Amino acid sequence: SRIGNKVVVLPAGVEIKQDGNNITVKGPKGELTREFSSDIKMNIEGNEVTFIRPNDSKEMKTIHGTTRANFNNMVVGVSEGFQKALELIGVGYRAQVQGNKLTLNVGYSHPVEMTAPEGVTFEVPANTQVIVKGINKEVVGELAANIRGVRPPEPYKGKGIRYVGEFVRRKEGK
Amino acid sequence: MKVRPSVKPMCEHCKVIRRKGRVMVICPANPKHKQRQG
Amino acid sequence: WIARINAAARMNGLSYSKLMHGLKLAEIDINRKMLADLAVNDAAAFTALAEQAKDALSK
Amino acid sequence: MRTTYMAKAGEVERKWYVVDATDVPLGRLSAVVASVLRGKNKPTFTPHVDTGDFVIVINADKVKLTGKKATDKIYYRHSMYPGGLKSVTAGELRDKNSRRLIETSVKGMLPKNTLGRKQFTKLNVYGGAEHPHAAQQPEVLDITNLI
Amino acid sequence: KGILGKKVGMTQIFTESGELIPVTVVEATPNVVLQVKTVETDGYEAIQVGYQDKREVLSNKPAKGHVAKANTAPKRFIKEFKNVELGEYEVGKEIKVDVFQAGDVVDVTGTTKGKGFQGAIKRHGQSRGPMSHGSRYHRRPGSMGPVAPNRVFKNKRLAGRMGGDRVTIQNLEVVKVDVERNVILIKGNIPGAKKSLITIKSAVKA
RNA sequence: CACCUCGAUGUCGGCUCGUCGCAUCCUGGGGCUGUAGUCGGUCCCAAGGGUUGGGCUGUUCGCCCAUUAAAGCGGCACGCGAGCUGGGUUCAGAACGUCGUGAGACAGUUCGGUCCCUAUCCGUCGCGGGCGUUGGAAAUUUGAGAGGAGCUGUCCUUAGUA
RNA sequence: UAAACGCUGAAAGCAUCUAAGUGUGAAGCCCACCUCAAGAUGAGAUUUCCCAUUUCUUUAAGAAAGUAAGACCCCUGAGAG
Ligand SMILES: [K+]
Ligand SMILES: [K+]
Ligand SMILES: [K+]
Ligand SMILES: [K+]
Ligand SMILES: [K+]
Ligand SMILES: [K+]
Ligand SMILES: [K+]
Ligand SMILES: [K+]
Ligand SMILES: [K+]
Ligand SMILES: [Mg+2]
Ligand SMILES: [Mg+2]
Ligand SMILES: [Mg+2]
Ligand SMILES: [Mg+2]
Ligand SMILES: [Mg+2]
Ligand SMILES: [Mg+2]
Ligand SMILES: [Mg+2]
Ligand SMILES: [Mg+2]
Ligand SMILES: [Mg+2]
Ligand SMILES: [Mg+2]
Ligand SMILES: [Mg+2]
Ligand SMILES: [Zn+2]
Repeated sequence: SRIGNKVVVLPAGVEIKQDGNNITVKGPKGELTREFSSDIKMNIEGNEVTFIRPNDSKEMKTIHGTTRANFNNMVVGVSEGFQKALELIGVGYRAQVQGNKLTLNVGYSHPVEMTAPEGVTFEVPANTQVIVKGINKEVVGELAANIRGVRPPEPYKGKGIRYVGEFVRRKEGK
Repeated sequence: MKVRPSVKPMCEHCKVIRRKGRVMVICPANPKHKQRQG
Repeated sequence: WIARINAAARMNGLSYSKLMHGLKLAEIDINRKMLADLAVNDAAAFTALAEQAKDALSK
Repeated sequence: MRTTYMAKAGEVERKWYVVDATDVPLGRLSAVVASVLRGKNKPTFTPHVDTGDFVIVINADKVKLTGKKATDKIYYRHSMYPGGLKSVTAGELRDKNSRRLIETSVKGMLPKNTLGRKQFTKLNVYGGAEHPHAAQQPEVLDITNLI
Repeated sequence: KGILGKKVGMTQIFTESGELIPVTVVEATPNVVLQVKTVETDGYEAIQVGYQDKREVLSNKPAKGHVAKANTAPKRFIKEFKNVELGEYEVGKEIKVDVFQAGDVVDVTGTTKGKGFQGAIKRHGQSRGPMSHGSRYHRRPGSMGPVAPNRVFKNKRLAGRMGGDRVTIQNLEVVKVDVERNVILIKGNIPGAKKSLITIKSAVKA
């Protein structure tokens, strides 16, 4: 029952490069790098990676778990990437993507224009469905949150942008 | 957000946590249970 | 005198408190006026006194 | 007998030291530097005359602020106009003007008199590792053991 | 963009559509770039500009030497312009009113007319005291402050010399430019007495 | 309570001038809502600016009229009388009710009634002289630091849309 | 940056705005706009001008005495007072 002790595998052909800090991961989706802590020691197998903490102090446990999760997310992003799926709901709400530019008409007097960073892209399979797809989970989450915040859900009628499947309490406004 | 000196869980879903040195009660069920110590 | 003796003792690898403790152990009764005079003028003699103090402290 | 030595202005030779502030707590750096500037490190110390040495502080931008001082230690100053209180955090001063940070810390420790102000003028602080006072042939002053 | 001129005076002009607007006539005999300052030599970028040719007997050998580089007669007024493109300017270059066009929005700087020693009522627009009902308090500057400080706070405004200050009016409109007469007509009124120095610059706010 | 002041520390209100605190009246940001919307309620952050003209009364206060985005609460000797006023309160006159046998007095009212001072020092607002800034001069300048400014309505359109 | 809201994230397999990491966010803070400002004795910077004289003392950062560049006295005045 410990993320820090739980091992990390390397499916497909993901590669990892070590360095005093700034551990790097490479694979089909792309590359990633994070300045991992110098205290948690990483052991590498042909396909399995493990993290060990020097002791059992509060700080070592905390940093151990965080680093293991961070490395795991780096590998999983490089392998499969990440995606946030947003489902905008409204009478005339719609979305459309031109390249790395996303235009949202969500009831405001003006459209809302959003720009993806180089590591992220917008799919927009439909006019009411958006998908932020990237490699870095943090970047994907931040972009998805910004899109959602452009017009967050409201309780009475459900209008607004929602993460696909997120629960939305609805009040029975009179 | 109820800002008060006494922050306690109001229902079984309320969870007491600490953010930036302040005691906070965050409840996924009822937003009215959102409390901060202050 | 104490400040000057402190400076000289530090240059000799010793704090004023340690120096005076060592001198008392070594039975040296030279007072602070004379010690400050040696520190400013006769650095060699002051070093000899400091060495005796360090020897006494070691013992 | 009244034979105690009293230094004369101009007879004592003031040296030049270089102090690297990298990761040294601000206060401890200031304390050792203040003693040197006053001349407390030399036997010829005479309270009513200046006998300390010049100090060149380098890497001021890397001085260390333990705890939450970086954002919570506040330097105030009043313009003497009503409501003319200005404040700036120690962290902001370190990032933008670290020379002032070191100088203010050292000013607080030197005496508040004519001799103290003159002794302060012998202080030179430079964020970064290089200074223009090579002509004075300053020598390094390790302080790892002094702090 | 900037220029130095002399506040000739005020008149009014009929625009198209028949509207009537007040204009200030500012004459600017071609200014000359006397020096170019750079980060290399001075640490900041700007151009020194001279205006209003001066009689030689009114100039000094050091002043003549300074203007010799630009190869022009001594100038009465000299000022530095910042936020300009140094590449476009060189010592000896001339600046004419044609640098501006009608409809430009500019900031005009001048030195306010001096009123001399003035009381608080005029100088700071403070309220008089009652003129009757037994009042012996008409044009005085009010209370100096509360008791507790045992002093007077700074900025307790009082009588003193009024005017003669550097004042900038922002967003004035260049109504017209006459290159033949080196005249700029600026909508409105600008600080300074007639024949005083005036500095026109492209509005910073714009 | 009686610690400074009785070889005097001037008392209410108003005027002039403000300045500060935030427990915020408006404007700004936000959480919750028994928040559909327009309005709100409550709480959190926020003191940058602004926060009125009259009738009555000596008044503060308060009621009223008419506005405003708002008409905040307080400290500063209930700020500010060597800056002003002096209507009220505490002198001498006179009168009413009342008490007293009385002179008189208030458990109360009413009419009338001297507000002195040439700024020495600090402080504040302006303006010069001297010297310094390390050869002597003429100009132009960077900006350590400081001050100023900081408010807000209504209408139109988006849209009679959500 | 405040309140507030996060993203990722363990301690605590979950959850979690935080511990590390990372973001949005106010008429408020630092700028931005205006003015003063190197007596900022830390007295800054740039351009230009004058030129190394004379006499006596003493090696003196000596003294004085003519000046140079320049400034002022004095005088006519105002856009200044
Ligand atoms: K008394
Ligand atoms: K609210
Ligand atoms: K405020
Ligand atoms: K009235
Ligand atoms: K007040
Ligand atoms: K009076
Ligand atoms: K008084
Ligand atoms: K005094
Ligand atoms: K100067
Ligand atoms: Mg309770
Ligand atoms: Mg009035
Ligand atoms: Mg005082
Ligand atoms: Mg008693
Ligand atoms: Mg007395
Ligand atoms: Mg508050
Ligand atoms: Mg009072
Ligand atoms: Mg008074
Ligand atoms: Mg009777
Ligand atoms: Mg009574
Ligand atoms: Mg009468
Ligand atoms: Zn709950």
